[PDB]
Amino acid sequence: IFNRDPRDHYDLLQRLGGEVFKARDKVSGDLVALKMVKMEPDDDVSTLQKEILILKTCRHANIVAYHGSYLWLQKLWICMEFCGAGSLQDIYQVTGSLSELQISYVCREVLQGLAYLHSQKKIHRDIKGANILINDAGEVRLADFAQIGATLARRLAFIGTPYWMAPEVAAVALKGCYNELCDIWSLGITAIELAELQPPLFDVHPLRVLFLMTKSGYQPPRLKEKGKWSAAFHNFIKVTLTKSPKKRPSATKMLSHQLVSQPGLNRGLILDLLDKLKNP
Ligand SMILES: Cc1cccc(F)c1-c1cc2c(cnn2-c2ccc(N3CCN(C)CC3)cc2)cc1C#N
Repeated sequence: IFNRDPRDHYDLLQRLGGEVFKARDKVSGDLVALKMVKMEPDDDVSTLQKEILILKTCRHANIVAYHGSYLWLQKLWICMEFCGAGSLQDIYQVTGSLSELQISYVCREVLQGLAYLHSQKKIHRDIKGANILINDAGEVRLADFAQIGATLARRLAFIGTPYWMAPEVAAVALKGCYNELCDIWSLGITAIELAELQPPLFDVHPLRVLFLMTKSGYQPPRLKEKGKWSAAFHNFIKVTLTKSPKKRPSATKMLSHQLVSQPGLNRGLILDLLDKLKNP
């Protein structure tokens, strides 16, 4: 983590949403994304060092490249590879729902990133449309993977108060005790999201959604229209949304599934999508 004004090395161009910036390298000419974070009272950047070193050693085509961080004037600027189409959520809010094939390509590319992340003993944890970014070439990039500020404040005010927590609580509070196969589940939900513009139960209260998942006789969600999709896509959803982690398949096992291993899946499918965005 570097320790100077990133304006020295980069030129700001425009705000995007939520304060992420379009920017260009003054020397290299490469476009970048700068994710900025305010840091007021008693934030410590040195507690994000194990999570930055996870993000730095991630070197894969389907992961957003990390380029370095900048602490300056009580602000943390995280620099990254720019994806000019935004997230799949940004796109589908204009385009409407994705075709099965477009979803199939997305799922394979996401699976490829997850396979890589899992082989390194890393877990993504927040797989959804908003974190699947798309470049102008129609390639698929997973975004950064929480432990800071008002977010880390709120999250623990739930589990307990940190100074009074036991080690077993602490362990759960930081990491969740759960495994890589959680991302496989999250992908299955994302495939429904892309298909239907919302995940299952988006009109239901989040806590009740969580509660029901723990109850006996729980049924994992499904695609709403049966006839719109192939049996292969219905199977992809069945299998990713396996209730038990013990029986849910791995990312590499999922790359053998008909839906993602079928021929003719490539970035052209998303080039159609980005054309549709421009002409909606
Ligand atoms: C996902 C995310 C959540 C929260 C904070 C964040 F910084 C990011 C985030 C956003 C990112 C990138 C890399 N590129 N972009 C990016 C670029 C342009 C656009 N726009 C939207 C409006 N359109 C009209 C044009 C296209 C959207 C997103 C990396 C992260 C990370 N990590």
